[PDB]
Amino acid sequence: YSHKFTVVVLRATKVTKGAFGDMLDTPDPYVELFISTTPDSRKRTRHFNNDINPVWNETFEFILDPNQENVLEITLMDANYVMDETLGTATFTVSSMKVGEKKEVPFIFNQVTEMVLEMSLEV
Ligand SMILES: [Ca+2]
Ligand SMILES: [Ca+2]
Repeated sequence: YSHKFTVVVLRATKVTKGAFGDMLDTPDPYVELFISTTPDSRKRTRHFNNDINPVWNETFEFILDPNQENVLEITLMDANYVMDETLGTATFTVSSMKVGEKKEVPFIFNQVTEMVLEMSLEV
């Protein structure tokens, strides 16, 4: 744990679903931040139900060694009441990047889903 890696889940609007999640009400947004290199990078953001235009913009720091396979395994899911439902996940190997600034990654799922993740690398 010697490399400074900061991530910031910005937004995740136009999150599509259908009638499935609409059973109770409009889709239920909820993020799931997962990584592969740290001891146990299994964090997430518990948002709410009925919402296709949420905004977390939460910056979580992660000082870990980039010697392993730093695979930023994020996952935009749907927070249910029994079992979560993944809608669109993302993966980005940060162990090998051009550290020096932030990173506005445009991650659109399907076609209308839009989720921007701002992560800045440093050491
Ligand atoms: Ca709902
Ligand atoms: Ca749900």
